[PDB]
Amino acid sequence: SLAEWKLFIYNPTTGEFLGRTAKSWGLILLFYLVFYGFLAALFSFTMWVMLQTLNDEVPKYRDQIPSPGLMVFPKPVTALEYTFSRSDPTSYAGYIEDLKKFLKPYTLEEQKNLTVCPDGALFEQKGPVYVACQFPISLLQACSGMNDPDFGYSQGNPCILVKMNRIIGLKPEGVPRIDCVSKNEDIPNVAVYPHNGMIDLKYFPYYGKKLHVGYLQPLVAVQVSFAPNNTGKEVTVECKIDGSANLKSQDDRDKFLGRVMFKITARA
Amino acid sequence: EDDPFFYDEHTLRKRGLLVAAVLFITGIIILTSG
Amino acid sequence: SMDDHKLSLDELHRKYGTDLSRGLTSARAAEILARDGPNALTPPPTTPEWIKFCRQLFGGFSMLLWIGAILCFLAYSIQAATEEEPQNDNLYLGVVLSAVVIITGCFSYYQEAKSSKIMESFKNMVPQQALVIRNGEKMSINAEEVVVGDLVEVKGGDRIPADLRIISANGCKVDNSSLTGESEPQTRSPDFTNENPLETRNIAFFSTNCVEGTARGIVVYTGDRTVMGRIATLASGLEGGQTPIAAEIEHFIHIITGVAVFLGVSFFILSLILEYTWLEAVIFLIGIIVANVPEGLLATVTVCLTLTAKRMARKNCLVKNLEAVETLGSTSTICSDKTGTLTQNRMTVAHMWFDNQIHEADTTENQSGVSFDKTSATWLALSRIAGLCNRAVFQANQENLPILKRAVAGDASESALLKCIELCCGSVKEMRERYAKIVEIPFNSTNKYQLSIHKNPNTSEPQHLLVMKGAPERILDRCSSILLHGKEQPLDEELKDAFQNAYLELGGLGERVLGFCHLFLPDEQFPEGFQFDTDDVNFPIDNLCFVGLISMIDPPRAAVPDAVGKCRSAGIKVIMVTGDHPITAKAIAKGVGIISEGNETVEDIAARLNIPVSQVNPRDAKACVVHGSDLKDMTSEQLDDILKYHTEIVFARTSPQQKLIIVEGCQRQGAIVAVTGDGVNDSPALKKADIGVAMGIAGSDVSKQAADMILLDDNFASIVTGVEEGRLIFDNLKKSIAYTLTSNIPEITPFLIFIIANIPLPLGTVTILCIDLGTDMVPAISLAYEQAESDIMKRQPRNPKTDKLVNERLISMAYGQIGMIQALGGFFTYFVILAENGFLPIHLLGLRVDWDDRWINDVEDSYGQQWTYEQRKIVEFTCHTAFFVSIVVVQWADLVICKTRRNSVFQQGMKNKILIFGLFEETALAAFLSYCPGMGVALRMYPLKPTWWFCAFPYSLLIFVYDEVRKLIIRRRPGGWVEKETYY
Ligand SMILES: CCCCCCCC/C=C/CCCCCCCC(=O)OC[C@H](COP(=O)(O)OCC[N+](C)(C)C)OC(=O)CCCCCCC/C=C/CCCCCCCC
Ligand SMILES: CCCCCCCC/C=C/CCCCCCCC(=O)OC[C@H](COP(=O)(O)OCC[N+](C)(C)C)OC(=O)CCCCCCC/C=C/CCCCCCCC
Ligand SMILES: CCCCCCCC/C=C\CCCCCCCC(=O)O[C@H](COC(=O)CCCCCCC/C=C/CCCCCCCC)COP(=O)(O)OCC[N+](C)(C)C
Ligand SMILES: CC(C)CCC[C@@H](C)[C@H]1CC[C@H]2[C@@H]3CC=C4C[C@@H](O)CC[C@]4(C)[C@H]3CC[C@]12C
Ligand SMILES: CC(C)CCC[C@@H](C)[C@H]1CC[C@H]2[C@@H]3CC=C4C[C@@H](O)CC[C@]4(C)[C@H]3CC[C@]12C
Ligand SMILES: CC(C)CCC[C@@H](C)[C@H]1CC[C@H]2[C@@H]3CC=C4C[C@@H](O)CC[C@]4(C)[C@H]3CC[C@]12C
Ligand code: ALF
Ligand SMILES: [K+]
Ligand SMILES: [K+]
Ligand SMILES: [K+]
Ligand SMILES: [Mg+2]
Repeated sequence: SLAEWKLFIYNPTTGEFLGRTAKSWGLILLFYLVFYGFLAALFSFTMWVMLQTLNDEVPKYRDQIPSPGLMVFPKPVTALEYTFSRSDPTSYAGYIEDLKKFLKPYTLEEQKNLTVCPDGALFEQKGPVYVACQFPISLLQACSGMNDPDFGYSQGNPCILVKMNRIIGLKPEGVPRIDCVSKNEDIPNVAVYPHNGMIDLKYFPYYGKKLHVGYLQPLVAVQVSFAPNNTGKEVTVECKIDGSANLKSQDDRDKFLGRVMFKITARA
Repeated sequence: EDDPFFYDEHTLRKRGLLVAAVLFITGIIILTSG
Repeated sequence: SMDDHKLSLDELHRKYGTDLSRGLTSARAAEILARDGPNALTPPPTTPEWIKFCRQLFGGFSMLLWIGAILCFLAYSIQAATEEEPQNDNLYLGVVLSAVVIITGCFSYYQEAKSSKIMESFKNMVPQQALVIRNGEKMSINAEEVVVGDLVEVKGGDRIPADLRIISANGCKVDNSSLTGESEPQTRSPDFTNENPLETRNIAFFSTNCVEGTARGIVVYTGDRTVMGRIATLASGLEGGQTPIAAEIEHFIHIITGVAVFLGVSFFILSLILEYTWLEAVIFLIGIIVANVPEGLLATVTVCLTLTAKRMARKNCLVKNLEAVETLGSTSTICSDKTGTLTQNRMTVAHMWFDNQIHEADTTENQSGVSFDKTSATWLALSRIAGLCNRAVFQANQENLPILKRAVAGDASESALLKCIELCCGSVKEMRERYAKIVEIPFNSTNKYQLSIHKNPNTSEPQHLLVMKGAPERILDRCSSILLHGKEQPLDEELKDAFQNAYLELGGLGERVLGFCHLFLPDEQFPEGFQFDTDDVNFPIDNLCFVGLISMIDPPRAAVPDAVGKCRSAGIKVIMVTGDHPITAKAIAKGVGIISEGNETVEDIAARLNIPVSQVNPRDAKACVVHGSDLKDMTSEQLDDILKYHTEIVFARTSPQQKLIIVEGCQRQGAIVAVTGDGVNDSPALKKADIGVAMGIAGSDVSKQAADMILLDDNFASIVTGVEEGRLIFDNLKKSIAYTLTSNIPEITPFLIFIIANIPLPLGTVTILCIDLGTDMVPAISLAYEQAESDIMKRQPRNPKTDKLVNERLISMAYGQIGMIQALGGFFTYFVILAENGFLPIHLLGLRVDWDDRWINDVEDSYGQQWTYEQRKIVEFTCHTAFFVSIVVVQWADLVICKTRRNSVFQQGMKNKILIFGLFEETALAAFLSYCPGMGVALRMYPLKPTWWFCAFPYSLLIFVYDEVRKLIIRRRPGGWVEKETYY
């Protein structure tokens, strides 16, 4: 029941604040300020020296990212599950907003300054100009904004974009493509629109964000059709790469290395 | 011919385990010296 | 108090209702036994061993780790109930934290006092059978059935069953060493002798043994009511309390627990404010708790204590309680017993006076000293008389022993003379064979001398000689000549004055003096065949030839004076507490160095100034001898004055409770008190003392059961060795604690930077556990094998109030300078790993939300590449492994700089082979954890590129150079600002 800490702080004798006087506090704080300033200066110098040894165009190591992953767009709110209603425009508004923002560079208006490249041939560019092939949005028919502002939504046929992760200097072998099949036995119709997946080789290799300015990665658009009266919800569709032995898709630890699985739910 | 996306992880493991064994044996030798 | 010796013979019988000779009726005795209870002591209840473990499992760090394990289990349950696909990482982390708590509890259980068996040792002194007069018949009964107020007969080696009011005795003598610590027999008579029942002659005490004679007594106390029963109850109920090392441990535990709780609560509220989910906040809290708690510190402290206890066990110094290895080093006052502790507990010839000169003999037990001159005819005569007038003889079947270490059946002075004669000249058995006894006269109370008649040495039949021994001041009254250098010289007044001066000189040394004289038969007037057996013969014994004086004392042990001097030089105040008489106590105190030359008591000052002791100021005396009677009625404040104003203090004639009072008074002045003793009367003091030390050979069972440390070889220099080891282990514990604490900052800072700057996590909880329970164990333990930087026996004892084991200067260094440099090195390594893989440091800011999202598998780096969750997670786990390796690399230089506190590594050197092995083992373990296949799934350790090992090299060198320069700045300008701030 004794307040010994009352005299510990603001001690009337000698003016000891927590056992140290005003001068002692000032000296110790000045020492710690100078010490931490010197430490920060040394840390910053060492960081600058390290960054001066790095390449601004290609990362030093690429052995931790040897094969591309497979990802869907847009990213749903939770757990990569697409949930919306046909009748309520505000249920799927975010998906359409994201798709319009993503597909703006792919419209012919923006990519009119790009170059046309022959199909089916790997496009290696040793030169310093590093031109970028153009990906016309017409390949994603019925899943582009040109034909209909609602990307299949408001009709019961949502459109979802599937893209392969960009890797610098990766040259796929064979004929890369992405196939998507419904996991359920009900097998609602899924339509990969550029024929098959058909990841054409002229978009590879990726040369980096710095060098290969204006790059547009190939896109695959999947459309999941539903009946008018029958919702056909809780449909699960899995996509994977099955054209290149260079691009692995059977990894057990990584469920997204070369493949992607997502669920679509439709209402009304 | 160098290839990106590949690193000799197995040789790295051999050399690291060899260095660890050499260090442990040196520590044992220094500890029990006489 | 509560004395029955005042009662007369008739009054005593009517008070207890016992007949004079018939004893007590059997039915009445049974009734008293039913009403009073058995004649036995009641041991106190004992705590079960599983209760002690449960208490140890609730420490300050143990509570934090229990909370961490509970949070791990809660996180696993939440994860399961949310996503239905749990990862068994938090479950395993909680199990591992629980195992760490259990193992730390086991370590703390080992590093704990193991109780005492004092009551068992006391019960071992209760006799199995007691002779009690009941219904007028001698009947042997169990001593537990003895009741209050019945006749008890004890004779010749029978232990006293209860407290007896002796009403008749036939030459009864008892050994009261259980009450006073002195083995000298005391005569028991029915008559009232002393007001104090402790010194009265008509009271026989339980736990003593009647060495000779018979006695009849009335039981006045039984069981716990007896004098020694109360002492046993007091000793068992006492505890030593909290050791200094335990207080220091709990202090730094409080400090670290407060820091951990503050950081944890502050950053948990911060995480909640930043809209973290419950799982993420719980994971962050678990990481902070694990990073803040030193998981291996307490076990390291226990291992260091065990190592220094096993170091002293090689010097015949058994440590019973592991915490006692530091108490001796922290000790500022030693309260030492005299008999058997400072002395050898054996009567020994010390000084002799022949040829008008004092001769000093070698009183050491090993006989390593120099002796007197044996080339004198009068010395030969003196040795003959001394060793031939004895009745005591050596016991059989002990010839394969040192002479001084053989039991002798006889008086203490007789045995001293016998052993002295054996050491000096020949054998007493052969000398008695040469001179055959024909008649003897034993010692008598009114006689004061012993004389014997035997054959002459000169082979002449008519000649004979009569050897005599007795009191010195009465022997010369029967002498008329003194033998000088083998020549018979008549008595001189100047020679009588010299004899008196020598008698005072030897008597003033606390030594008892005996005279010796022999008379040769003058002529044929007494023929050889004359029968001397005729009692009361008309042959007065007079005009004898005096030879010399021999003085006997209980001598100090060989190492005691030097050890006392060294302890006093180390700033330790040595107090003498003994149950012997003041004169012998003061003599031994002067001999062993308790009272140094030039210091005088108030009585000595008054005697020198020829004034009564009342008119002399007590402040002029720096030494004092306090008697038990004066101490009995002395208040607490008066006792405090004695312990404060006197540097040389001697307490004499103290009861076992008064030793406890003295120890409590010394402890009241804020002192760590060591008590060294060997008797059952020291047991309460040994229990109450901060550390109790007992002698091995000399100590009784109770004393070594009540002690914390036992000197197995009875070497008193082991006390000096123990204080030096205690100071050294205190310093080395500071070094080890600093080394263990400074690596907390590299584990704490990554979590704070994670929550503040939203960068991917630089360090995982598993890696933090791998640092503490792993690579930091052997290096921290290796600080225990560190030698003293300077002479630690020159510094004064540390102030427990002020000199703390862990203070703000240790925290300053460890948590503000070295830890921060280590954290910067680890963060530099982390940024190097992430930048070499595509994520530049500017890109990492704010990336934590997307990095940790399991469903975002296109996270983009600074070069435009897109990463899945697993790929960037492998990169992050490689960063964790590299951060671990960087902590090890900076801990290299941390170990090197923690090796010393003031000296440079260049002056001190690198002769600590345990520390070099610690560095090598730490590095080898780090490399094995990084590169062993299968560690990526077990602990999420991944192999590092060879260049990534050298990222923390600049910061390790910076640590080394910084602390070397700081130690240099400390050595110069000793009172400077740097030392006041950083010298812990
Ligand atoms: C990754 C992040 C890691 C973060 C780590 C943070 C570590 C925080 C730990 C703090 C604990 C510090 C104390 C540790 C030791 C406590 C026990 C102890 O052994 O402690 C002794 C003193 C009692 O001293 P005494 O009375 O015996 O002194 C006598 C005069 N002597 C000082 C010359 C001797 O207890 C004290 O010092 C207690 C002092 C406590 C100070 C804590 C607050 C520090 C904040 C400073 C900022 C400035 C605020 C005030 C500004 C005032 C401006 C004028
Ligand atoms: C050192 C400094 C200390 C500072 C203070 C520290 C305080 C720490 C206290 C933390 C308690 C926090 C409050 C309790 C948890 C939050 C309350 C709650 O609302 O939580 C409901 C849970 C979790 O849901 P959520 O809110 O995360 O979901 C949100 C949806 N999201 C996450 C997917 C976005 O519902 C579930 O899923 C699970 C349903 C229940 C199942 C588990 C039963 C609970 C019992 C746990 C005890 C386990 C002990 C095991 C001991 C074994 C010994 C051998
Ligand atoms: C940037 C890279 C990382 C930086 C780490 C920074 C910390 C270590 C740096 C420097 C420490 C140098 C220590 C010099 C000691 C000799 C002083 C002296 O001269 O003592 C000499 C004796 O020594 C010795 O026989 C033992 C020498 C042992 C050398 C050990 C070498 C290995 C140590 C490695 C530690 C470095 C970290 C490696 C970690 C493990 C990796 C596998 C001279 O004494 P004396 O016999 O004449 O006197 C005796 C009489 N008396 C004292 C009374 C005057
Ligand atoms: C003491 C102060 C001045 C530091 C001086 C030494 C500095 C310049 C040296 C020592 C250790 C070196 C680092 C060691 C490891 C790597 C990883 C690799 O990518 C090469 C560069 C880098 C990042 C080095 C940069 C330069 C470096 C930091
Ligand atoms: C990452 C960096 C910036 C963290 C900074 C931590 C600083 C503010 C903390 C950590 C350790 C703390 C020090 C710990 C010990 C002492 C000794 C005390 O008598 C005065 C306060 C003082 C000197 C503290 C000052 C504040 C301190 C230096
Ligand atoms: C400079 C002194 C004080 C200490 C030096 C420690 C050095 C010699 C030791 C400690 C750890 C060791 C490294 C451990 C692991 C590897 C990975 C292996 O694939 C190449 C060797 C390499 C890189 C070792 C090189 C030597 C090494 C760096
Ligand atoms: F042995 Al003691 F008083 F000297 F009990
Ligand atoms: K820790
Ligand atoms: K004790
Ligand atoms: K630690
Ligand atoms: Mg004794």
